[PDB]
Amino acid sequence: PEGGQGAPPMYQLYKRTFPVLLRLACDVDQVTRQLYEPLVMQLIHWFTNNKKFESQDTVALLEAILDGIVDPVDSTLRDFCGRCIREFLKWSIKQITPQQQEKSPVNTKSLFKRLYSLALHPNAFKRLGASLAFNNIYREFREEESLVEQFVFEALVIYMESLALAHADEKSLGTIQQCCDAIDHLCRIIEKKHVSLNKAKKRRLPRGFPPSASLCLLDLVKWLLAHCGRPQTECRHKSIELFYKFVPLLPGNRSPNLWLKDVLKEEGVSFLINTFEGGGCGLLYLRGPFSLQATLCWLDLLLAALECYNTFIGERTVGALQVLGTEAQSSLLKAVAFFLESIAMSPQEGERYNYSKCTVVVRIMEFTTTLLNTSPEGWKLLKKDLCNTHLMRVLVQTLCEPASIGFNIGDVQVMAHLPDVCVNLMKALKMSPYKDILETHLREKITAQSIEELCAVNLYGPDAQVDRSRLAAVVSACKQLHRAGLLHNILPSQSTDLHHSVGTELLSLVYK
Amino acid sequence: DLPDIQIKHSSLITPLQAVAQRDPIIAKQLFSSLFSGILKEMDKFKTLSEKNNITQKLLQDFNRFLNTTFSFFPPFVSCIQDISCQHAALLSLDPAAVSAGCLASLQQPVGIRLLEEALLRPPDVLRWVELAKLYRSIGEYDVLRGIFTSEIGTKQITQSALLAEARSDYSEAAKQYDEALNKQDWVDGEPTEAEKDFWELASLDCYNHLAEWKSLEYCSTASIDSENPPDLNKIWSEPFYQETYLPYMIRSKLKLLLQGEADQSLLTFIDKAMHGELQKAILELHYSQELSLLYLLQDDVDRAKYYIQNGIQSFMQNYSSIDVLLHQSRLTKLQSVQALTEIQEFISFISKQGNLSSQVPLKRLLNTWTNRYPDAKMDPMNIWDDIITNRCFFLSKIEEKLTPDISSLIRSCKFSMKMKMIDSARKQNNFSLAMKLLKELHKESKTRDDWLVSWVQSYCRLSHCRSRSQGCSEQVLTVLKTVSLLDENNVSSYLSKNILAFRDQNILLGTTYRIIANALSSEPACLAEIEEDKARRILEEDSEKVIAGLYQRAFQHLSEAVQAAEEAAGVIDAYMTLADFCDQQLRKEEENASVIDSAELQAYPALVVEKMLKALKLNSNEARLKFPRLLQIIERYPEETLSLMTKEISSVPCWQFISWISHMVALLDKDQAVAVQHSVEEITDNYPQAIVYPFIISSESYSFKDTSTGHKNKEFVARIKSKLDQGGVIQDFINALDQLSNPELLFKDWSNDVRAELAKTPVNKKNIEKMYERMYAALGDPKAPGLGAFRRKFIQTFGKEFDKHFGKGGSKLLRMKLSDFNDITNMLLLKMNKDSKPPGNLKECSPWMSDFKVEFLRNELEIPGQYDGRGKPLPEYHVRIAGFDERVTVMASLRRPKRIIIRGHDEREHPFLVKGGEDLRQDQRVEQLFQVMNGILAQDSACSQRALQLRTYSVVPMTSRLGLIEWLENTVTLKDLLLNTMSQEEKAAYLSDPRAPPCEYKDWLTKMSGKHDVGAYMLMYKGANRTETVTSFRKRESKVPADLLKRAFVRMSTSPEAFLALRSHFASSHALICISHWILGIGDRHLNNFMVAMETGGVIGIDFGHAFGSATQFLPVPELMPFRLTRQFINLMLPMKETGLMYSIMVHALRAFRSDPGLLTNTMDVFVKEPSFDWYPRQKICYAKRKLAGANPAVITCDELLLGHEKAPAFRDYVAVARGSKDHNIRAQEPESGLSEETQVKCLMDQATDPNILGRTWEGWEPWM
Amino acid sequence: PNPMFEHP
Ligand SMILES: COc1ccc([C@@H](O)c2cc(-c3ncnc4cc(N5CCOCC5)ccc34)c(F)cc2Cl)nn1
Repeated sequence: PEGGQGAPPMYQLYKRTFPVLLRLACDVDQVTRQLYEPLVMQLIHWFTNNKKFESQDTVALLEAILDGIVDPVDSTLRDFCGRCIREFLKWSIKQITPQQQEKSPVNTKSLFKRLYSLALHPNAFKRLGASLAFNNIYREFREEESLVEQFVFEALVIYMESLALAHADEKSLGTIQQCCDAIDHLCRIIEKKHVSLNKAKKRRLPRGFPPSASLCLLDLVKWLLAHCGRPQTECRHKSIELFYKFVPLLPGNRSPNLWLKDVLKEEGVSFLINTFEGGGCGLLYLRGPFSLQATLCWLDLLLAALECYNTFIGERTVGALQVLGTEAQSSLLKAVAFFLESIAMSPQEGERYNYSKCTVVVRIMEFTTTLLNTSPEGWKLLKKDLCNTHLMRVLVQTLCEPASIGFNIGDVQVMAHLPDVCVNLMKALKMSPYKDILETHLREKITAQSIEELCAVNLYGPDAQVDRSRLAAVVSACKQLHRAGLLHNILPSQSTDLHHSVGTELLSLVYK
Repeated sequence: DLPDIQIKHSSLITPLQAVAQRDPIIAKQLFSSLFSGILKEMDKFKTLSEKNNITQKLLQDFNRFLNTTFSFFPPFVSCIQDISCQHAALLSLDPAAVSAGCLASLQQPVGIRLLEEALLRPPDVLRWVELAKLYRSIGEYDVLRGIFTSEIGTKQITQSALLAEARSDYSEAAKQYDEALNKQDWVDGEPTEAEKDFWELASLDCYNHLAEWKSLEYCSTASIDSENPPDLNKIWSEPFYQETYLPYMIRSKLKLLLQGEADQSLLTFIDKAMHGELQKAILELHYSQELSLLYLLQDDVDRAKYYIQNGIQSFMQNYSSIDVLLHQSRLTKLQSVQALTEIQEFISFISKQGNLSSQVPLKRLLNTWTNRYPDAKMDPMNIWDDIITNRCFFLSKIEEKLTPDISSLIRSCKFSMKMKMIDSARKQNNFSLAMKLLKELHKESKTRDDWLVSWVQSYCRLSHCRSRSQGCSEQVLTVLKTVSLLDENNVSSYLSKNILAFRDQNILLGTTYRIIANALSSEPACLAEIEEDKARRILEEDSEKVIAGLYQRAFQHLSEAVQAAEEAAGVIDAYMTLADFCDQQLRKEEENASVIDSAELQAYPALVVEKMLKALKLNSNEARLKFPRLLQIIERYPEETLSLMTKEISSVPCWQFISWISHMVALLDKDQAVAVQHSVEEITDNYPQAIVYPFIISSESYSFKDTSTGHKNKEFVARIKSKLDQGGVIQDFINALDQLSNPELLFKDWSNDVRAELAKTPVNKKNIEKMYERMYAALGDPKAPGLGAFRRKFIQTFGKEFDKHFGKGGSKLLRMKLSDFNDITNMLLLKMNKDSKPPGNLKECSPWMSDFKVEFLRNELEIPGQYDGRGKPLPEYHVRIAGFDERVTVMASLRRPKRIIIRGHDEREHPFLVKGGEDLRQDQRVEQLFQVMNGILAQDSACSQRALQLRTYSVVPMTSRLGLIEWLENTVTLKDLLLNTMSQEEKAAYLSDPRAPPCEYKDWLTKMSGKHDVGAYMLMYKGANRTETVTSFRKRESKVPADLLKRAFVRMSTSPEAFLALRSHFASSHALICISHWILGIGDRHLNNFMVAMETGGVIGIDFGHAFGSATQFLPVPELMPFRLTRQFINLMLPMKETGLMYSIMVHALRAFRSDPGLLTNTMDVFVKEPSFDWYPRQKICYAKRKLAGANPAVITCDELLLGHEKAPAFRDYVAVARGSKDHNIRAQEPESGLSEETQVKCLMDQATDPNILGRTWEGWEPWM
Repeated sequence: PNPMFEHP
């Protein structure tokens, strides 16, 4: 048949045949798969051809695949269609001539714009599909250079923004893993590309950047410096990792220490507070458990600030004294103390608040251990700002009976890391100039006579509620003390006998 | 590596047959296709005689097939029937056999298709009766109106009985059917045997719906024989008896045994029917459930087990073979599943010995049964009766085999189930059955207290339901028998503590009083005339004080109900039944003047507002539709009870008013603009995109007064203005959207303006100076647009071209003041078109969209046409403007709009339509009126079963003389669909032949009137008489092909049932838009103002330029038709006509519209509050009210024709043609007003289809097609 | 005869 009428335009049949072909290529059955996975692959081969390029049928196939990736429940479709996209790119750059991939919708740039539009989207599945597509095409367009410089920078920042959107999406929907692995794939590409070609060209301008025509690499790290205090947890985390793996591989190979020193000396010290407090610097009802999203959002900002240059002081970049001296005038310690004030206090969102309340206290404890395990010692800037009594009551209530400050027993991974941070904090305080407060605090509720009183007359039987739960918690706390090296400092023996009197009595109790 | 298309036939034939040997549906399609292809091929050779022999043999074979089958395999029967449909030599198959076959296999659509194709190509009364039988089995009483006319040689009583069946009024239907069967004289002729069989079958159906098992049994067995008829083998003889009486005989006798009858006659028949092998197969294949219950009666549990499992197998095998798009066959197949499984559950429960020893299993069973019911309003009462009777029999059995309060425990469950059935029957309008069921249940009602109150409440609401149909002087009687027992004590510890029952008692009492009072208001004393012990009841002076006291007690009970509810959706009904009642009183007193009436109704206006706002606080749509009434109740009571509504509106969800924004922002210039300010202000910040454009049009003209407190009135508007536009993105978006509209059109705009100011008379002050700014600013000095906005690439050429005359225009024409010479203006406008280059042809005609390319957080545009009202907007998912297409195409009109197609952030593509020359506020108000309609349309039960809904597009006015309209996807104009349905030859004949109607009509007008142009109509009306115009029209329309729509629907249908679905949906939608476009009188329904959705077959109305009656009031040639019901539309419905489906749809829609005319009337008040550019507004609303309270359509047409074309050269002929002939048209033989819905639709379609009218209309209207 | 007669 002729081009005019003998060639029947089968666009409509394709629109309804391609999706079922994809669905059938990957469903369950073996024989069906061996029949249809190839058929789909060589369909993609045929439709991505200089003969069939820039044809309505190719557009229909591509739209079918993209609807395949960004979809509800069916899991196998998503990855099979990701493989389909990979084959599509491979054979749409292989069979094509480069000067024809200019305006056709099959163009790689147009496909990437579609991917980006998928990324920035208020649906979790569309973002997951964009991440899967990149996760499948990453091996391409990197073995083909001359376009990495154009939009790798554009893609990375907006995948970061996609991850920032994923922050509020849902609890580990499966899109955080894919988006993080996508930006991971993009990391080891950018970390091998303008090593020797870091030239300020007019590369494709990424979203969120100030308009410019020369954006080689420094704008990216500067943007990181600007807004890595964001309340988007995994986004902020990946951003600070990108900062620390991107401040090298620069002209001069300069150290992050001198980078941050130069930034402070050139833009003022408060640069590292506004960027590290954002909108969190600028609240009584939070004492009671409030369903208001604003409370959770401010908790989020508090945690973002609390972790942002916590990583920077756990590193040797800048010490706490520089960033907490009489130059920032921040709400950092004020907010920390206000938080520590009344954390100890519908249920469905009650636990929602409770978990996010409990995901920060561990961050304060690791923060304090960071402070106490750095060369710039000196409690003067933190003598009684947070390190006062109520921090120690928080420490002792998370050391024993942590289901009092809201730590949910269900969170197995949270309450498995908790003894680690407790022991680390205590063993860092063992060298602290203010250790006696810890001693007194611990003595207040765990001590010898406390043990024997808890060592009631009956411990075995149907009284599993009280005789076998508080005692177990106390035993666990004592094990943490032993790990820290503070068993005797809180529970000393009697000077008369040589054997530890508490140990002897406890052994006798168990044996009898 | 590439697809191996070099493939065998064996690799295609072999798998095709392999599937065909596995799936009955694929086998059916394969056989149909093969058979049709072979019969098509055998046309080439094998000439007439031998091929006729072949087709005769085939027809005999198929008749054989249909008469010999006993297991009506649905794919087989349907294959036979549609193969028959596909060939003209094969159509005359066997109407009786076709009916029996496709009715016994739930394949009615293919049988309907076959019988309608056969009825095409002495009326064939047999085929018509079979078609009616098929349609009736589906429901489709709408179609059963154009079937049973007297012109198919059929008696009137069957028509009356069928329309009695249309409402679930089977008592009257059966009462007329048995009368028909026992009528001996018959002095018109003798009814045919087919019609007699129809009467008997319909009588059996009526005695089925109404559970008279004795009558059903008799009427099923009385036909075969008499004298204790021997239904032992006689039914098996006369094969007609097996599909007619056997199902009903078995059903009646079984349902009669289940309720206690000792009779051992059915069992013997079934025992001796199993001796044969054909009878056993028929009896096990099709019933398998009657057998189960019958053998459960004989306690033969094992045979019941076998038969019920066989029945489940049969259900499965029959259900999976019904084709996927044969809905309502799968529904009726599925409706038996609950009965099947409940028989199975009874067997399992009664078999296992762990049960029926204790009481917990029985209690759980009763609980599950009481929480498991067939659907109300959907499951017909045969299903309900099956479920309930089966459960009662099961409970009886369990009772008598339960030796260890259980009697009361199961009697309670039986009472509850029967009450539930009664409620369902009332909702479905089976009033006779509801009454019957209430009768034999009004003995155990009193043996408890809650039972008594529930019984009386159900009884009284049943009486209310059946009151609506009765006219008057009888409904007062029916509702009066309620108060005599609805007043029972019932406070004996029950209404005292039970709040819900107290509320229900109060609402029912108030409704009864309301009914009595409204009835007596309708007929003032006619009802009280026939009253002996009722005068005391109505009286508890004689003319109006009675009604006043009735309303008083009704209000008392209703308010009591509201306050009781206040201490969900159980309070919404009370709130609304108070608001509507009090507002009804208010409208009633509105059309009269008094003072004591005000003193007695003064409690209402505030009460209505507060209660209805409380309703709006809850998620109510039936109240949100009543919102504009809340604004006329404040404009009428602004000196009192206004701050109350401010308090109520302060706490109502923000989005609950996005629909009525244009209502609100039209009030923020008047004195009571408060009570709205909070809501509009919180909208402006909460959703700063649903308010932008309406506020832009509104603030474009407030013209405040600043007389008492104008300062704050300006302040609120100004703070909103600052609150909005979020910079300048919206404003420059609008501006760029303005500078691609043709500047020449904006130029004739100023031309018409100035020609209406100075060239008429120099008495206008400062208007010339006011307009002085604009014509320099726009299409004037080219520096001005560059200073103001993005300078278009034309205005420099304009100033270069407009310099010789524009020099004097800007120099001395500021005070030109000659006012009698405008020839220079006329020629300068004309030469503006000589060098005009209207098309942009590309998007650089506006260099802001062409280079939009969003790059900053500039408060993204968020493509208009969203915020549809209902629900929280969630602005996050609304589409944002990512860019614009490069190409724009321009639509061929004088106002020359452009349809731009803009790319959203989703990278999808959204077509739109810009016209920057018209104020589209009228198009927006018409569309929101459609929203109001298909809101109230969605409340009527009749209009909800048919799923009647208008289709509406988004009309978004940017500002005055700049609007934006949503373009719906994949819809085509009706004219194009008709044109491309034609073949090339007939397309050429219709377009390019002076015998075609387009040229014939013009030549007719010319040859009789002598005028080659417009105005030939004004003389033509005075010219050719009714006979000549009708003859010309008949001959003219006899020249276009008569089945364009039928071909179009066949070609996109690919199936028999699909064609029926598409045609019925098209007709339903079109009738709906006909009645809707008539209620608010829309003209200019030419062939392009109709879109067809090529995905669903639905019809869409377009271009409401002539919104209210203006094509008959402001046009050279007026339109005298109410809507578009032209030849193609009727021919679509052959062999029926436009008296079946379309007529019934219009009647249902009109009943829904006139059941509460207040909604539309209150909604149309924005036309007078903020009149648009295109006395004037109040008269249109008055006409809409008048043709909505019952009025002859020709009367309103003549009234509008009077108001518009008075003192015309042919005005009197206009009104003569419009009013009718009085011997040919029903519209001329009817009263002026006070007219019924059905008669109004009669007159309406009579006017719509009138060659005396259609033969003389505007040529562009395309009357012939 | 394997009748598609061509090849893409
Ligand atoms: C091939 O299509 C068509 C259709 C009609 C015509 C002329 O009647 C026509 C119609 C208008 C006009 N007016 C008002 N609302 C409209 C709404 C429209 N919608 C909204 C709903 O979705 C479908 C499109 C379309 C057109 C509309 C117009 F301004 C100019 C023309 Cl010349 N010409 N060509």
